[PDB]
Amino acid sequence: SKANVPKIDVSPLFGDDQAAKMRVAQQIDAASRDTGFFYAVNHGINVQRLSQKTKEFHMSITPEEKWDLAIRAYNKEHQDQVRAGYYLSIPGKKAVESFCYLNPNFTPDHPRIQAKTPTHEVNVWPDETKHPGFQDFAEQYYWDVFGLSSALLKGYALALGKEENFFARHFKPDDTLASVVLIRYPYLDPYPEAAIKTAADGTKLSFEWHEDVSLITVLYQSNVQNLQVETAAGYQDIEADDTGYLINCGSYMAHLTNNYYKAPIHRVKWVNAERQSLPFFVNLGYDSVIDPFDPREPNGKSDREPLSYGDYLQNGLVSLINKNGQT
Ligand SMILES: CC(C)[C@@H](NC(=O)[C@H](CS)NC(=O)CCC[C@H](N)C(=O)O)C(=O)O
Ligand SMILES: [Fe+3]
Repeated sequence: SKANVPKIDVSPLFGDDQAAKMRVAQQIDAASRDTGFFYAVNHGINVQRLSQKTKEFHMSITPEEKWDLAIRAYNKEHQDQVRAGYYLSIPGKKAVESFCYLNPNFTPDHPRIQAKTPTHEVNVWPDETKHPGFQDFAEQYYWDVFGLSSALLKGYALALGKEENFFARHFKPDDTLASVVLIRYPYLDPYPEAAIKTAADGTKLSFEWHEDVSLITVLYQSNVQNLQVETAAGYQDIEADDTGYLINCGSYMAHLTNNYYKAPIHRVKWVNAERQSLPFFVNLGYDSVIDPFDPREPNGKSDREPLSYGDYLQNGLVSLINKNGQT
């Protein structure tokens, strides 16, 4: 019934004790070849303050403000907002709602914003007088979770037999396509039946089976159990831990390693409870290309074609919406 999801102390990945880093890399390897999930602990981020500031924002924002920040799927006036902005709930039909923001260095003068390159957008923010300190807190949080994610990527590189900057050299403050999503899953009475899906095995869900669109995913959630992973023994429950970050690989890592580190298939159960789900999707730059390899082969060669991260991301975000629906 419960999935094997280990707790790994990732503090050595921030320092210079190389043998201690290798012992962390082995734990990452073992979890990646088993269920595909682990919890990162002793990460240094103040997650209680993150949860308090996010709750202050979700509970004070008003309908007027949501329409003013809405993405194109909800507001035809905002044609440049495909990824960044507010994703509304549909009272009586869709329960979840969220706020997505991208790299704070994507300003109006950034070269990729000037060129209108797909997947790059300038962030939108609420009024400062109505939400004092929110934008400054949220931009500082992007850089705090970016620093954690860079330490984790050093661990994945060592686990696969590569030098510690193998993935991190493609993950940079000036051009990362990474995103933060602040998701609110509400308590509702009565709960809308159209917002509850049912799986082939009978489980009630909020989001169906999928693989993630990311290199890795770095997730904080409230203490309410909800995720399941598909293993050889069927779907198993992932326990909650509101002091750590839940980590897993996305389908760009599976392509690069020839499915040695699989992107685990997972889904979200329906739970009638007020809770938070705050993912950071670790994406590389638009032109980043890592040549595919195969760790199970002596010469490390694979028969897969190289794919740029920008091409992967644009087609992956669309495929996920077509399969499981607009969020
Ligand atoms: C489990 C969490 C990761 C969360 N799921 C999600 O966030 C789901 C599935 S991984 N993710 C997505 O739909 C992709 C959001 C991408 C984002 N708009 C962006 O432009 O980069 C949830 O709580 O439902
Ligand atoms: Fe997911």
